[PDB]
Amino acid sequence: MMSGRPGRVPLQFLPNEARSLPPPKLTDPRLVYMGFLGYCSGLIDNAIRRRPVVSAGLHRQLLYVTSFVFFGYYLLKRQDYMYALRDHDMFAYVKSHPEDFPEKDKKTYGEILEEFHPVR
Amino acid sequence: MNPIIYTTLIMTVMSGTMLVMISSHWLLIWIGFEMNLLAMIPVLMKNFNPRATEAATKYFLTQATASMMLMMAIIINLLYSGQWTITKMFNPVAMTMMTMALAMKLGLSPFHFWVPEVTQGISLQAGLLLLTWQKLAPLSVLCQISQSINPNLMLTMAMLSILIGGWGGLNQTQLRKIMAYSSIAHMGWMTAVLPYNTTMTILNLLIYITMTLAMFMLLIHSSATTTLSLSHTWNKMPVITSLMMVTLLSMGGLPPLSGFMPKWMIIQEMTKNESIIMPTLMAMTALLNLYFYMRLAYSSSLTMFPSTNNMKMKWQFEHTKQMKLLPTMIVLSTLVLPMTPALSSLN
Amino acid sequence: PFFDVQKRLGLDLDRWMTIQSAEQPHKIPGRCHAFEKEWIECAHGIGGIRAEKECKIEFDDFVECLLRQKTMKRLSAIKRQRDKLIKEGKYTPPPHHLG
Amino acid sequence: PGIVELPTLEDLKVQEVKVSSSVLKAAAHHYGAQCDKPNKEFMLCRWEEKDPRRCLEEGKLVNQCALDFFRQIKRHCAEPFTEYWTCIDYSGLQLFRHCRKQQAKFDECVLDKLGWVRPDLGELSKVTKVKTDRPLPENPYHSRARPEPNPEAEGDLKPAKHGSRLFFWTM
Amino acid sequence: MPLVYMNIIMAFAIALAGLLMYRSHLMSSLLCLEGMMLSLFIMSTLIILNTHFTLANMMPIILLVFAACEAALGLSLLVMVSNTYGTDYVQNLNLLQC
Amino acid sequence: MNIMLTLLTNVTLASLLVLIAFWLPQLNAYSEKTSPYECGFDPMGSARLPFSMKFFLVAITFLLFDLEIALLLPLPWASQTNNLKTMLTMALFLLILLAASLAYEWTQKGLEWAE
Amino acid sequence: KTLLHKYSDIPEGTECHRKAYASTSIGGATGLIVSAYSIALKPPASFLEGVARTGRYTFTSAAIGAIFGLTSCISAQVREKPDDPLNYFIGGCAGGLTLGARTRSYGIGAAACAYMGLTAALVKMGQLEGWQVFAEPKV
Amino acid sequence: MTMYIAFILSTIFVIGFVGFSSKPSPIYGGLGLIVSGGVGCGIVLNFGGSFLGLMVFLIYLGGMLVVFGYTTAMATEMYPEVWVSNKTVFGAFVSGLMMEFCMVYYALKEEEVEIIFKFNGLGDWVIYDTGDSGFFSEEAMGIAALYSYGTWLVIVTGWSLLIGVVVIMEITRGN
Ligand SMILES: CCCCCCCCCCCCCCCCCC(=O)OC[C@H](COP(=O)(O)OCCN)OC(=O)CCCCCCCCCCCCCCCCC
Ligand SMILES: CCCCCCCCCCCCCCCCCC(=O)OC[C@H](COP(=O)(O)OCCN)OC(=O)CCCCCCCCCCCCCCCCC
Repeated sequence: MMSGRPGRVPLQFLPNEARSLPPPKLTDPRLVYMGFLGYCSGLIDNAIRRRPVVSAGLHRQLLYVTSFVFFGYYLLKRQDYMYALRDHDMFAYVKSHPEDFPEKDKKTYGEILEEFHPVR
Repeated sequence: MNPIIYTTLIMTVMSGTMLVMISSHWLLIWIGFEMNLLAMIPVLMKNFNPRATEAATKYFLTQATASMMLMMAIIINLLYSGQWTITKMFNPVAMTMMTMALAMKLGLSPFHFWVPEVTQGISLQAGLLLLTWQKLAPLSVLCQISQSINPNLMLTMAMLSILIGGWGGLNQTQLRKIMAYSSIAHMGWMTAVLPYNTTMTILNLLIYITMTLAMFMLLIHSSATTTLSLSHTWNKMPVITSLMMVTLLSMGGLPPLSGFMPKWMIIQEMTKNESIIMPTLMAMTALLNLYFYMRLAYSSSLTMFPSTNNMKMKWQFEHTKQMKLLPTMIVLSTLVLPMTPALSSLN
Repeated sequence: PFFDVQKRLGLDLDRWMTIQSAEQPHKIPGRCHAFEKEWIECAHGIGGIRAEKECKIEFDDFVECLLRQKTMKRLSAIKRQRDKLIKEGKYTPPPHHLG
Repeated sequence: PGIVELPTLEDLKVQEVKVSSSVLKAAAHHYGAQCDKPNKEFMLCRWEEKDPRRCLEEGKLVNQCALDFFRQIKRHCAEPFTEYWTCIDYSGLQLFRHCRKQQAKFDECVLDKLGWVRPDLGELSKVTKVKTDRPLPENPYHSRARPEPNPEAEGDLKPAKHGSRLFFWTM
Repeated sequence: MPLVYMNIIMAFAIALAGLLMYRSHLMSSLLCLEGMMLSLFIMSTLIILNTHFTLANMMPIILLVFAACEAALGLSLLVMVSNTYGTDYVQNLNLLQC
Repeated sequence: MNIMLTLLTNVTLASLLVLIAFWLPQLNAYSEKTSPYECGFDPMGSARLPFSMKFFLVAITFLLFDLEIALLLPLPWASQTNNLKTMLTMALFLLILLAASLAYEWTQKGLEWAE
Repeated sequence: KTLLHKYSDIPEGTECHRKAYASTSIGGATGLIVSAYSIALKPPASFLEGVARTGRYTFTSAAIGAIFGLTSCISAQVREKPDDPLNYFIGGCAGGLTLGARTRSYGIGAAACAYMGLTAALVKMGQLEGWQVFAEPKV
Repeated sequence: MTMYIAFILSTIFVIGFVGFSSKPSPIYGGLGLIVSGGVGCGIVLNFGGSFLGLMVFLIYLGGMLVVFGYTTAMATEMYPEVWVSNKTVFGAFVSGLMMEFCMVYYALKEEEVEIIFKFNGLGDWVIYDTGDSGFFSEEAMGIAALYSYGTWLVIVTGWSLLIGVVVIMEITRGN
C-alpha cells in the first residue's frame, strides 16, 4: 500500500522528517513490554543450558534487556512514523477531495423515524 | 563437506535470495532463482544417504522445471510488452503462466507434492534452511507483482495449500513430514491475503519464520526425528519439551500466543475486502493443523511416554551445541501479540 | 524491487537494459524507440493504476509498433482480397508490381 | 484512425545520379567537404524534422548538388577519374590502400583544375554547425498533452490521532 | 502474431509435456528439460533480434550459460542415482514414499 | 541460397558415395561373419554397464569450462568498445575465475580423476 | 465460466430440461476432473479398468448434478417460489441420496444428504443476497 | 519454397522437438534434439543472428549434448528403447505429428488461429524491419556490451559458474 509514496527513499529505517514527531517517552508502556521480552529470553536462556535460571549469568540476561529495549525503541519511532504518515496524507486527501466526502445533514433524534420492535 | 565450502555454499544461497529481492530486471530475478537452486542441492547432499539422493533429485526436478517455466512468463511478457522491469505485467496468459511457476517453488497447489518428501530425505538442519529461507525468494516476486494477479487463480492456490496441507497432516508420524505439511498450510495463509494487502503477507512471513526456526532448532536440540523419538525427550530434558509445547500451541494460533497474530490480521483484511466466506473456511481448516499439533504436544510433554534404560547415559553427559539465537527465537515466537501495531513498520 | 538498494546507493546494476530507449551501444536505436519513449514519459510520476488508463493511447500504439498485429492483418486482408480478385481476372497488376 | 499522408509522385521525379558505387567512393572525400552545405541542411532536417516527408525539397537539392559536382570533373580531367574508379572497383572491399597512385593523379588535377583540396583524416567526421532558415519543429514526435501528476504531499507531519487506532490498542 | 512464433511456443509446450509426462528414464526427462530451454533460447533471440533490443542481445547467452549449469547439476544427480541404484529408472526412484 | 546448397551437395555426395559402397560390393554376410569381433575369442555379453565417475567427471568439468569460454567469444568486438578499462577489468575477471575454477579443481584432486 | 453461466442464465424453476442439462454438464465436467486426477496419482494398473474408474466417477457426479437439476427446478416450479432456499436444500439432499445409491451405503448417503443440502442452500443464499467468495481487491 | 522458408525451418523444429519429447532412446532422443538444435540455428541465422546462431551449434550441439551421450553410454538400459521397442513412443510420435499439422492448415486457410494467443499465419518474412545497420553488426555490438555495460551480469554469471564447479565435485565426491 506505503510502498511507493513520493519521497520514500529505499532502505531507510527512519526517514529524517519523522523526527518532527514526539519521540517515544523512555518509559513508554509499549517500550517496557519490549524490555520484558528481553528478560523473558534471559530466564529461558539459562534453562536450555541448564543453569540456575534467575541467578545464572547476570551479564547474559542484562544484555538481553538492553538489546531488546533499543531495538524496541527505534521500532516504536518507526511505528509511530507510519501511523502519523498514514493519518497525514489521509487528511491532505479529504480536503483535496471535498466532493467525495459530503457533510451529512444535522438531524436530531426527534425527527428520525426509528421503528420500534417490542420484546413482548 | 569442508566448513569453508559449506559457508560459501550458504553464502551464495543467501545472496541468490538477496539478489531476487533487489533486482528491478526480470532476467536478474531468474538469475537469483537458478543460482540459489545451483547451491541448494549440495546442502541437501551433505549427509549423502540414498534417501537424501532421492530427496535432492525430487527437489531439483520440480524447482528447475518451475524456474524454466518462469522464463516463458518473462519471455511472453517481453513479447507482448518489451519490458524487462519487474512490475504489473501486461498479459493474462503470462500472468497466469508465472503464478503456477512461482507456486511450484513455494509448493501450494498439488505442486506441493515435492515439499514433504524432500524434507523427509534430507537432514534436520537442511530442512530448516529449505522451509524457511528458500521461501523468501518466490514470495519476493509475488509481493512486487501482486497488483497484476488474477484474484480467483491465486486465492484457489492458497485454498488448496491450507486445505490439503492441513488435511494430510493428521496422518504423519515423522516430525519432518509434519513440519512440511504445516509449512504448506501456513503457505496458504500468507498467499491468500497476498492480492489484497501485501503488508501482512510479510507480517505472516517473519512470524511464520519465527516458529519454524523455533521448532526445527528445538527439534535439532532434541536430536529426534520421529514422534516416538521425540516422546523419549521428556526423560532427558523435560524443559525443552515444555517450550516446544508452547510453540506447538503458538504455531497452532491459540491466543494470546504469537501465532494468532497473523491469522487474526489476515481475517481482518479480507473482511475489509468484502470477502467474508473465504476467511471463515480457512479458520475452520486451521483447527486441522491444531489436531496433530495437539497430538505431538500430547506425546511430547503433556503426557509422559515410556523411556528406555539406555537413556541413563544421556543424563550423565551434556549438550555441546550452542543453539545460536534459540533463546530470543521462542520468546519472539510465542508472546508478541501485545506488540501487534508494530506491523505498520513493515508498510 | 523489493529492496531498492540500487536507488539508495545509486549504482546502476540492471536498469541500463530494462528498456530499449535508454543508452544503447554506438547510439543505435531499437525498433520502437520513438513510441516507447513517448509511453515512458507519459507514465512517469503517475502511478501504475492511473497510467494504465490515462496513457492507454501511447501503450497500444507502442504494442502495435513491436507486435505489428493490426498492420499485418491489414496487409493480410489486402493480400487476401487481391488473390480473391485477380484470380477472377478483374484487375491486372501494373508493371511496377512485376518489375 | 486518419490518413497516412504521402507525397504525390510528381515531386519524386527528381534527377538521380547514375554512377556505380566505386565512382562515389573514389570521389567521396572530394565530394563531402565540397558539397557540405546542402548535405548538412538535408541531414539536419532528417534528424530535426524527424519525418521523411518534410525534407523532400532538400532531398532533391543534395541530389542536384551532387550533379553539378559530377559535371565539372567531366569538363576537367575525367580521364584520371576513369582508371582511379576502375582500380577501386577492382577491389572487393573498395580499399584505397591498393590504388594510391591513381588517387595521387586524381588529387593532382583537383588541386589545380578546380583547386579543391583533399580533406584530412577526421575532418569529414567533424561535427559541423549548419546555418538554416527553417524553424525548429515544436513537437517532432507529435506528442499529446501530458497527464497531470497527482498532487504532492505537503504540510508538517502531525502525530497520529489517538495512536495506532488498531482495535483495543490505545497508543 | 507471426506463424513462426507458434512453432517455438508449441515446441516448448510439447517439450514441457514430455518433461512432465514421464516414462522410465529420467535421462530422457533431462533431454526435454534442455530442449525446453533451447526453445526458450531460440524464441528469445527472435524477439530481441526483431525488435533491435541491442543491449538485450545479452540474455540469449545469459539464459544459455545458466540453463547449461542445470545440466551439470541434473546429470551429476543422474550418476548419483545411477550409483546407489545403478540405473536411471524413475519408478525405482521412490525410496522416500513415507 | 548457396549456404545450404553447399550443405546439400556434400550430404548427397556422402550418401551416394556410401550408397555405391553398400549395394555395389554385393553384400554376402553370414552369421559368423556378422558376429562381433573380440580379439578373436568369445564375447561374454557386455557394453551395457556404467563406467565409474572419471569419464563423467571430466565431461562435466569440460561442459562447465566450455560455458565460461562461451562467455568470452565476443572479446574481439569487445576490444572495440569505448570504455576499455571496464572491458579490460571484466574480461580479466572471467579469465582469472576460469583460472580459479581450474585452480580449485586441481587442488582438490579433480583432474587427477578416479581410477 | 460459460459452462457455469448456462445454469445462471436459465431462470429458476423454468425450462427444467435446460437446467437439468446445464446441471449435469457441471457434474460431468467436475467428475471428469477428479477422475483424471485419480488416474494420475493412483495408477490404474490396466488401461481398461482405468476407463472403468473414470466411468464410475463421471457417472456418479453426473447423477448428483442431474438429480439436483430437476429437484431444484421442479420444486420451484411446483411451489412457485424461486427465491426459496429450500428448493436447493431438497435438491441438495436428493443429490446426496444419489451418492449413497452409487456407493450403496445409507450412512454415506445420509451424510451427503445433510452436507450437500446445507451447501446447496448456502450457495442459493449467496446468489440471492450477493455473497462473493473470490472477492476482487476492494481496499 | 523461399517464400516461406522460415515456415519450413520452424516446422522441422517442431517435429524435431516432438521426437525427443516422445521419450525415445536417450541417444535417439539426443539425435532428435540435435536435429532440432541444428534447424533452430537456421531460424536465428535467417534473422541475422549469426553469432547467436553459431553459438548454439558450439555450446549446445557440440557442447551440452556431447556429455549427454556419456550418460547414455553410462546408463545403457539393458535393451535399446528405440522407436520400434515400444508402442507408446510410436503413439507419442504419431500424435505429435497431428495437431501441428492441423493448426498450420488452420493457419494456412484463414490465418485466424486463436490457440491461447491470437496468431497470424502470414508469411514469415513480413515482420522483418527495413533499415541499414551501417558497419556495426547489431548482433556483435550487443554481445560485446558484455564488458561495457553487462558488468553486473558478468560478476553474477562468473560467480555462479565458480560455484558451479564447487558443487559438481562435491555432489559427485560421494562423501
Ligand atoms: C500462556 C499460557 C502458558 C504457556 C506456557 C506454559 C508452559 C508450561 C506448560 C506445561 C508443560 C508440560 C508440563 C510440565 C513440564 C515441565 C518441564 C520440566 O523440565 O520440568 C522440570 C523442571 C525442573 O526444574 P529445573 O530445570 O531443575 O530448574 C529449576 C529452577 N532452577 O522444571 C523446569 O525446568 C522449569 C523451570 C522454571 C524456572 C522459573 C524461574 C522463574 C523466575 C522468576 C523471576 C521473577 C522476578 C520478579 C522480579 C520482580 C521485581 C521486578
Ligand atoms: C448450481 C450449479 C451447479 C448445479 C449442479 C450441482 C453441482 C455439480 C454436481 C455435484 C458436484 C459435487 C458432488 C461430488 C461429485 C464428485 C463425486 C466423485 O468424485 O465421486 C467419486 C469419489 C467418491 O467415491 P470413493 O470415495 O472413490 O469410493 C469408491 C472407491 N471405488 O470421489 C472421491 O473419492 C473424491 C472425493 C470427491 C471429489 C472431490 C470433491 C468434488 C466436488 C467439489 C465441489 C464441486 C462444486 C461444483 C459446483 C460449483 C462450481 C461450478
